[PDB]
Amino acid sequence: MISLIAALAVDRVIGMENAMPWNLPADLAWFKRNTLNKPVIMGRHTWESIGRPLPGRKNIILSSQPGTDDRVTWVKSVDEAIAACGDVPEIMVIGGGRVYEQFLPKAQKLYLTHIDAEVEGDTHFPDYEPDDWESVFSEFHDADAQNSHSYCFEILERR
Ligand SMILES: NC(=O)c1ccc[n+]([C@@H]2O[C@H](COP(=O)([O-])OP(=O)(O)OC[C@H]3O[C@@H](n4cnc5c(N)ncnc54)[C@H](OP(=O)(O)O)[C@@H]3O)[C@@H](O)[C@H]2O)c1
Ligand SMILES: Nc1nc(=O)c2nc(CNc3ccc(C(=O)N[C@@H](CCC(=O)O)C(=O)O)cc3)cnc2[nH]1
Ligand SMILES: [Mn+2]
Ligand SMILES: [Mn+2]
Ligand SMILES: [Mn+2]
Repeated sequence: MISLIAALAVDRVIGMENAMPWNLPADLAWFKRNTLNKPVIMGRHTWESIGRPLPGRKNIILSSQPGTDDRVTWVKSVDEAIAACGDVPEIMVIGGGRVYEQFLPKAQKLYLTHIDAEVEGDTHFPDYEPDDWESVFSEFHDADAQNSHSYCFEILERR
């Protein structure tokens, strides 16, 4: 099973200038809980944005060019990325925009955080078709001293 996890600001913005400009510790904690002990697939730009391997996860990087760091696994195609994960119950695709586009048709589950923030951005989450997806979990949180925007954790499963 392939799942996508992402945090979306208004208008599906996910990034600007190879960064995420907001800071929502509660959402990073949610990201860690839902990805720990699973393989994570990311594109090369997202690897450069994170800047280090994510501990406790098999890190698989998509790039058309040879890898430059043996602490992670480098692959050259979507099919190779999937194969490099082995026989696991759940593969997590962690972006960015161009990677999410390619894996969306193959995904059974989306873990989405909707952030009440307006962000100028240059990268968006793919338009998906709402009729294809059932919301099975949602949890709203107001802003607090640690998280400066309200946010909504949602899990959707392909119908
Ligand atoms: N809010 C969130 O949830 C979230 C999550 C992740 C990322 N982001 C943001 O998203 C932005 C980065 O997204 P992006 O769309 O620019 O880039 P990306 O999807 O992270 O990376 C694109 C790169 O991945 C490689 N790639 C993708 N598909 C491939 C394929 N089929 N075969 C081989 N290589 C492939 C290519 O690398 P080469 O050029 O080396 O061939 C391509 O240039 C940043 O702003 C980041 O902060 C946000
Ligand atoms: N919901 C969601 N939020 C995100 O921030 C997110 N980020 C990415 C890609 N970028 C990043 C950037 C930083 C870290 C990071 O530092 N993660 C630590 C945080 C642990 C914690 O704060 O509790 C990790 O171990 O996962 C992960 C992914 C992909 N999907 C996402 N999905
Ligand atoms: Mn092929
Ligand atoms: Mn197999
Ligand atoms: Mn806000």
